[PDB]
Amino acid sequence: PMFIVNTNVPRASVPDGFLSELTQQLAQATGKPPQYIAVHVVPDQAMAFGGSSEPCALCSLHSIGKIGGAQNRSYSKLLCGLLAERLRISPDRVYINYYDMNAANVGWNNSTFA
Amino acid sequence: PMFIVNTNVPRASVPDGFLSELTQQLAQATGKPPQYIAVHVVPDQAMAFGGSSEPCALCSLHSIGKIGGAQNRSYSKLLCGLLAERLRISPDRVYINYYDMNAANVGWNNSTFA
Amino acid sequence: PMFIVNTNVPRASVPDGFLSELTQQLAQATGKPPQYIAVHVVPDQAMAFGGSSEPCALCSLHSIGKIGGAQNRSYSKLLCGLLAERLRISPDRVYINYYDMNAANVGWNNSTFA
Repeated sequence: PMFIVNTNVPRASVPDGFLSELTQQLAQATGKPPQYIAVHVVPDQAMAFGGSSEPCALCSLHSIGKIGGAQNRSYSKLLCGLLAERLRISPDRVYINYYDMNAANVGWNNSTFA
Repeated sequence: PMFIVNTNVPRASVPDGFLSELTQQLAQATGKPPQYIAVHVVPDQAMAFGGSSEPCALCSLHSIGKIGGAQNRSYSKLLCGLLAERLRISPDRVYINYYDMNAANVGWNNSTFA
Repeated sequence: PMFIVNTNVPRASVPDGFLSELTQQLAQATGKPPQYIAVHVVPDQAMAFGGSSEPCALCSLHSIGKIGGAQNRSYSKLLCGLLAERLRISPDRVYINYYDMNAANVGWNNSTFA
Protein backbone atom coordinates (compact mmCIF):
# COMPACT_ATOMS: atom_id res chain seq x y z
CA PRO A 1 0.00 0.00 0.00
CA MET A 2 0.98 3.61 -0.66
CA PHE A 3 -0.17 6.61 1.40
CA ILE A 4 0.39 10.17 0.18
CA VAL A 5 -0.35 13.36 2.17
CA ASN A 6 -0.19 16.92 0.53
CA THR A 7 -0.67 19.72 3.11
CA ASN A 8 -0.26 23.49 3.61
CA VAL A 9 1.25 22.79 7.09
CA PRO A 10 4.90 24.03 6.99
CA ARG A 11 7.82 21.58 6.85
CA ALA A 12 8.95 22.70 10.34
CA SER A 13 5.63 21.61 11.83
CA VAL A 14 5.94 18.01 10.47
CA PRO A 15 7.45 16.14 13.54
CA ASP A 16 10.53 14.04 13.21
CA GLY A 17 9.70 10.35 12.96
CA PHE A 18 6.36 10.95 11.10
CA LEU A 19 7.20 8.81 8.00
CA SER A 20 8.11 5.88 10.26
CA GLU A 21 4.93 6.32 12.41
CA LEU A 22 2.76 6.39 9.22
CA THR A 23 4.58 3.20 7.94
CA GLN A 24 4.02 1.35 11.30
CA GLN A 25 0.36 2.37 11.77
CA LEU A 26 -0.50 1.58 8.11
CA ALA A 27 1.25 -1.82 8.33
CA GLN A 28 -0.90 -2.58 11.38
CA ALA A 29 -4.12 -1.12 9.91
CA THR A 30 -3.89 -3.03 6.63
CA GLY A 31 -2.40 -6.26 8.22
CA LYS A 32 0.61 -6.23 5.86
CA PRO A 33 4.29 -6.32 6.64
CA PRO A 34 5.87 -2.86 6.79
CA GLN A 35 8.29 -3.82 3.92
CA TYR A 36 5.27 -3.39 1.59
CA ILE A 37 4.16 0.09 2.80
CA ALA A 38 5.28 3.30 1.08
CA VAL A 39 4.56 6.75 2.51
CA HIS A 40 5.06 10.22 1.19
CA VAL A 41 4.41 13.60 2.91
CA VAL A 42 4.49 16.91 1.00
CA PRO A 43 4.29 20.04 3.24
CA ASP A 44 4.24 23.82 2.38
CA GLN A 45 1.67 23.45 -0.35
CA ALA A 46 -0.49 26.18 -1.78
CA MET A 47 -4.00 24.73 -1.13
CA ALA A 48 -7.39 25.74 0.21
CA PHE A 49 -10.24 23.65 1.60
CA GLY A 50 -13.74 25.31 1.42
CA GLY A 51 -12.07 28.62 0.47
CA SER A 52 -10.01 28.70 3.72
CA SER A 53 -6.20 28.48 3.93
CA GLU A 54 -6.43 27.16 7.53
CA PRO A 55 -4.46 23.85 7.87
CA CYS A 56 -5.87 21.14 5.60
CA ALA A 57 -4.77 17.91 3.84
CA LEU A 58 -5.46 16.16 0.49
CA CYS A 59 -4.35 12.52 0.70
CA SER A 60 -4.54 9.21 -1.09
CA LEU A 61 -4.31 5.55 -0.01
CA HIS A 62 -3.76 2.92 -2.72
CA SER A 63 -3.82 -0.80 -1.82
CA ILE A 64 -4.23 -4.08 -3.75
CA GLY A 65 -7.52 -4.97 -1.93
CA LYS A 66 -8.37 -4.37 1.73
CA ILE A 67 -10.35 -1.29 0.46
CA GLY A 68 -14.06 -0.93 0.96
CA GLY A 69 -16.88 0.51 2.98
CA ALA A 70 -16.12 -0.42 6.60
CA GLN A 71 -12.34 -0.70 6.03
CA ASN A 72 -12.18 2.84 4.59
CA ARG A 73 -14.14 4.33 7.50
CA SER A 74 -11.54 2.69 9.81
CA TYR A 75 -8.60 4.06 7.75
CA SER A 76 -10.15 7.53 7.91
CA LYS A 77 -10.49 7.47 11.68
CA LEU A 78 -6.85 6.26 12.03
CA LEU A 79 -5.39 8.73 9.48
CA CYS A 80 -7.40 11.85 10.45
CA GLY A 81 -6.47 10.95 14.08
CA LEU A 82 -2.69 11.01 13.11
CA LEU A 83 -3.05 14.23 11.00
CA ALA A 84 -4.96 15.97 13.96
CA GLU A 85 -2.45 14.67 16.55
CA ARG A 86 0.83 15.28 14.62
CA LEU A 87 0.03 18.13 12.22
CA ARG A 88 -2.85 19.85 14.08
CA ILE A 89 -5.19 19.58 11.04
CA SER A 90 -9.00 19.15 11.87
CA PRO A 91 -10.50 16.00 10.52
CA ASP A 92 -13.19 17.94 8.67
CA ARG A 93 -10.41 19.70 6.63
CA VAL A 94 -8.94 16.35 5.32
CA TYR A 95 -9.89 14.42 2.17
CA ILE A 96 -8.44 10.93 1.60
CA ASN A 97 -9.20 9.20 -1.77
CA TYR A 98 -9.09 5.44 -1.54
CA TYR A 99 -8.06 3.31 -4.53
CA ASP A 100 -8.43 -0.50 -4.81
CA MET A 101 -5.68 -1.30 -7.33
CA ASN A 102 -5.72 -4.44 -9.55
CA ALA A 103 -2.41 -6.37 -9.06
CA ALA A 104 -1.83 -6.14 -12.83
CA ASN A 105 -1.90 -2.33 -12.56
CA VAL A 106 0.83 -2.07 -9.84
CA GLY A 107 4.38 -2.21 -11.04
CA TRP A 108 7.32 -2.99 -8.80
CA ASN A 109 10.82 -4.49 -9.34
CA ASN A 110 10.70 -4.65 -13.18
CA SER A 111 7.28 -6.30 -13.40
CA THR A 112 3.84 -6.10 -11.80
CA PHE A 113 2.08 -7.95 -8.92
CA ALA A 114 -0.15 -9.99 -11.29
CA PRO B 1 -14.66 17.85 -4.97
CA MET B 2 -10.92 18.35 -5.24
CA PHE B 3 -9.01 20.11 -8.02
CA ILE B 4 -5.21 19.86 -8.33
CA VAL B 5 -2.94 21.75 -10.84
CA ASN B 6 0.71 20.87 -11.32
CA THR B 7 2.60 23.26 -13.57
CA ASN B 8 6.04 24.41 -14.63
CA VAL B 9 4.83 28.08 -14.45
CA PRO B 10 6.87 29.80 -11.67
CA ARG B 11 5.39 30.63 -8.23
CA ALA B 12 5.44 34.49 -8.83
CA SER B 13 3.22 34.08 -11.96
CA VAL B 14 0.34 32.43 -10.05
CA PRO B 15 -2.00 35.40 -9.09
CA ASP B 16 -2.91 36.02 -5.41
CA GLY B 17 -6.48 35.18 -5.55
CA PHE B 18 -6.20 32.24 -7.91
CA LEU B 19 -7.11 29.55 -5.24
CA SER B 20 -10.23 31.59 -4.29
CA GLU B 21 -11.15 32.03 -7.88
CA LEU B 22 -10.87 28.33 -8.54
CA THR B 23 -12.98 27.56 -5.36
CA GLN B 24 -15.79 29.86 -6.50
CA GLN B 25 -15.72 28.80 -10.19
CA LEU B 26 -15.81 25.12 -9.26
CA ALA B 27 -18.56 25.57 -6.64
CA GLN B 28 -20.66 27.18 -9.48
CA ALA B 29 -19.69 24.47 -11.94
CA THR B 30 -20.23 21.36 -9.78
CA GLY B 31 -23.33 22.74 -8.11
CA LYS B 32 -21.74 21.92 -4.69
CA PRO B 33 -21.40 24.41 -1.79
CA PRO B 34 -17.89 25.97 -1.71
CA GLN B 35 -17.37 24.52 1.75
CA TYR B 36 -16.80 21.17 0.01
CA ILE B 37 -14.40 22.29 -2.73
CA ALA B 38 -10.64 21.73 -2.11
CA VAL B 39 -8.08 23.25 -4.51
CA HIS B 40 -4.30 22.87 -4.78
CA VAL B 41 -1.83 24.55 -7.23
CA VAL B 42 1.82 23.35 -7.38
CA PRO B 43 4.05 25.69 -9.45
CA ASP B 44 7.80 25.45 -10.39
CA GLN B 45 7.54 21.79 -11.48
CA ALA B 46 10.06 20.02 -13.77
CA MET B 47 7.65 18.85 -16.53
CA ALA B 48 7.36 18.60 -20.31
CA PHE B 49 4.51 18.20 -22.71
CA GLY B 50 5.40 16.76 -26.16
CA GLY B 51 9.08 17.02 -25.33
CA SER B 52 8.86 20.84 -24.74
CA SER B 53 9.19 22.72 -21.46
CA GLU B 54 6.93 25.58 -22.67
CA PRO B 55 4.31 26.37 -19.96
CA CYS B 56 2.05 23.33 -19.51
CA ALA B 57 -0.14 21.75 -16.71
CA LEU B 58 -1.14 18.28 -15.54
CA CYS B 59 -4.33 18.48 -13.50
CA SER B 60 -6.94 16.25 -11.86
CA LEU B 61 -10.58 16.85 -10.82
CA HIS B 62 -12.13 14.31 -8.36
CA SER B 63 -15.87 14.50 -7.52
CA ILE B 64 -18.49 12.18 -6.08
CA GLY B 65 -20.58 12.11 -9.30
CA LYS B 66 -21.08 15.31 -11.41
CA ILE B 67 -18.54 13.50 -13.73
CA GLY B 68 -19.27 12.45 -17.34
CA GLY B 69 -18.98 13.04 -21.06
CA ALA B 70 -20.69 16.38 -21.49
CA GLN B 71 -19.98 17.61 -17.90
CA ASN B 72 -16.24 16.91 -18.49
CA ARG B 73 -16.21 18.88 -21.73
CA SER B 74 -17.72 21.85 -19.86
CA TYR B 75 -15.23 21.50 -16.97
CA SER B 76 -12.32 21.40 -19.52
CA LYS B 77 -13.50 24.55 -21.25
CA LEU B 78 -13.97 26.30 -17.84
CA LEU B 79 -10.66 25.12 -16.37
CA CYS B 80 -8.50 25.51 -19.51
CA GLY B 81 -9.97 29.04 -19.79
CA LEU B 82 -8.86 29.87 -16.21
CA LEU B 83 -5.43 28.40 -16.84
CA ALA B 84 -4.93 30.31 -20.11
CA GLU B 85 -6.20 33.64 -18.63
CA ARG B 86 -4.39 33.44 -15.22
CA LEU B 87 -1.27 31.42 -15.74
CA ARG B 88 -1.02 32.04 -19.53
CA ILE B 89 -0.90 28.36 -20.39
CA SER B 90 -2.11 27.11 -23.85
CA PRO B 91 -5.19 24.94 -23.59
CA ASP B 92 -3.44 22.42 -25.84
CA ARG B 93 -0.67 22.05 -23.27
CA VAL B 94 -3.10 21.07 -20.49
CA TYR B 95 -4.22 17.66 -19.37
CA ILE B 96 -7.05 17.24 -16.82
CA ASN B 97 -7.84 13.72 -15.56
CA TYR B 98 -11.42 13.34 -14.23
CA TYR B 99 -12.29 10.83 -11.46
CA ASP B 100 -15.86 9.89 -10.49
CA MET B 101 -15.27 8.82 -6.94
CA ASN B 102 -17.52 6.40 -5.04
CA ALA B 103 -18.71 8.00 -1.78
CA ALA B 104 -17.35 5.06 0.28
CA ASN B 105 -13.82 5.75 -1.24
CA VAL B 106 -13.65 9.39 -0.09
CA GLY B 107 -12.59 9.76 3.52
CA TRP B 108 -13.29 12.93 5.46
CA ASN B 109 -13.90 13.87 9.14
CA ASN B 110 -12.90 10.53 10.62
CA SER B 111 -15.26 8.55 8.29
CA THR B 112 -16.34 8.57 4.64
CA PHE B 113 -19.10 10.17 2.58
CA ALA B 114 -21.11 6.85 2.20
CA PRO C 1 0.03 9.44 -21.92
CA MET C 2 1.27 10.98 -18.74
CA PHE C 3 4.06 9.65 -16.57
CA ILE C 4 4.81 11.14 -13.13
CA VAL C 5 7.81 10.30 -10.88
CA ASN C 6 7.99 11.35 -7.18
CA THR C 7 11.31 10.57 -5.51
CA ASN C 8 13.59 11.35 -2.57
CA VAL C 9 16.62 11.50 -4.92
CA PRO C 10 17.94 15.13 -4.81
CA ARG C 11 17.31 17.58 -7.72
CA ALA C 12 21.08 17.72 -8.55
CA SER C 13 21.08 13.90 -9.14
CA VAL C 14 18.45 14.12 -11.85
CA PRO C 15 20.47 14.30 -15.02
CA ASP C 16 19.98 16.86 -17.75
CA GLY C 17 18.12 15.27 -20.56
CA PHE C 18 15.99 13.00 -18.21
CA LEU C 19 12.61 14.45 -19.23
CA SER C 20 13.46 14.16 -22.90
CA GLU C 21 14.66 10.49 -22.49
CA LEU C 22 11.45 9.59 -20.65
CA THR C 23 9.40 11.20 -23.35
CA GLN C 24 11.23 9.34 -26.14
CA GLN C 25 11.22 5.97 -24.35
CA LEU C 26 7.58 6.32 -23.52
CA ALA C 27 6.80 7.05 -27.14
CA GLN C 28 8.94 3.93 -28.10
CA ALA C 29 7.16 1.70 -25.54
CA THR C 30 3.58 2.88 -26.05
CA GLY C 31 3.92 3.59 -29.79
CA LYS C 32 1.98 6.90 -29.03
CA PRO C 33 3.16 10.16 -30.84
CA PRO C 34 5.71 12.05 -28.73
CA GLN C 35 3.70 15.27 -29.21
CA TYR C 36 1.01 14.07 -26.78
CA ILE C 37 3.30 12.55 -24.09
CA ALA C 38 3.63 14.44 -20.75
CA VAL C 39 6.27 13.72 -18.14
CA HIS C 40 6.85 15.11 -14.70
CA VAL C 41 9.71 14.49 -12.20
CA VAL C 42 9.49 15.64 -8.55
CA PRO C 43 12.71 15.23 -6.63
CA ASP C 44 13.70 16.05 -3.00
CA GLN C 45 10.56 14.38 -1.54
CA ALA C 46 10.02 13.23 1.97
CA MET C 47 9.13 9.59 1.34
CA ALA C 48 9.92 6.10 2.61
CA PHE C 49 9.57 2.65 1.11
CA GLY C 50 9.36 -0.35 3.51
CA GLY C 51 10.20 1.91 6.44
CA SER C 52 13.55 3.04 4.87
CA SER C 53 14.63 6.35 3.48
CA GLU C 54 17.07 4.83 0.91
CA PRO C 55 16.39 6.10 -2.65
CA CYS C 56 12.89 5.13 -3.83
CA ALA C 57 10.17 6.31 -6.22
CA LEU C 58 6.40 6.42 -6.43
CA CYS C 59 5.15 6.80 -9.96
CA SER C 60 2.09 6.75 -12.06
CA LEU C 61 1.37 6.12 -15.78
CA HIS C 62 -1.97 7.24 -17.24
CA SER C 63 -2.84 6.32 -20.81
CA ILE C 64 -6.00 6.15 -22.87
CA GLY C 65 -5.58 2.41 -23.60
CA LYS C 66 -2.26 0.70 -24.16
CA ILE C 67 -2.68 -0.56 -20.52
CA GLY C 68 -2.99 -4.17 -19.45
CA GLY C 69 -1.19 -7.26 -18.15
CA ALA C 70 1.70 -7.81 -20.55
CA GLN C 71 2.01 -4.08 -21.48
CA ASN C 72 2.27 -3.06 -17.85
CA ARG C 73 5.01 -5.66 -17.11
CA SER C 74 6.92 -4.26 -20.19
CA TYR C 75 6.48 -0.64 -18.95
CA SER C 76 7.72 -1.60 -15.52
CA LYS C 77 10.82 -3.17 -16.93
CA LEU C 78 11.57 -0.10 -19.07
CA LEU C 79 10.80 2.43 -16.36
CA CYS C 80 12.52 0.70 -13.48
CA GLY C 81 15.46 0.35 -15.82
CA LEU C 82 15.56 4.10 -16.53
CA LEU C 83 15.17 4.95 -12.83
CA ALA C 84 18.08 2.58 -11.82
CA GLU C 85 20.39 3.79 -14.64
CA ARG C 86 19.66 7.50 -14.29
CA LEU C 87 18.51 8.02 -10.64
CA ARG C 88 20.38 5.06 -9.10
CA ILE C 89 17.16 3.78 -7.58
CA SER C 90 16.76 0.04 -6.96
CA PRO C 91 13.81 -1.46 -9.00
CA ASP C 92 12.50 -3.10 -5.82
CA ARG C 93 12.07 0.36 -4.20
CA VAL C 94 9.80 1.58 -7.08
CA TYR C 95 6.04 1.47 -7.27
CA ILE C 96 4.28 2.48 -10.50
CA ASN C 97 0.46 2.72 -10.54
CA TYR C 98 -1.07 2.20 -13.99
CA TYR C 99 -4.42 3.87 -15.06
CA ASP C 100 -6.38 3.04 -18.18
CA MET C 101 -8.24 6.36 -18.66
CA ASN C 102 -11.60 6.56 -20.48
CA ALA C 103 -11.20 9.06 -23.33
CA ALA C 104 -14.23 10.89 -21.88
CA ASN C 105 -12.28 11.38 -18.58
CA VAL C 106 -9.20 13.11 -20.15
CA GLY C 107 -9.56 16.90 -20.72
CA TRP C 108 -7.28 18.65 -23.24
CA ASN C 109 -7.59 21.76 -25.30
CA ASN C 110 -10.95 22.98 -23.94
CA SER C 111 -12.57 19.65 -24.47
CA THR C 112 -11.96 15.90 -23.92
CA PHE C 113 -10.70 13.08 -26.10
CA ALA C 114 -14.22 11.47 -26.31
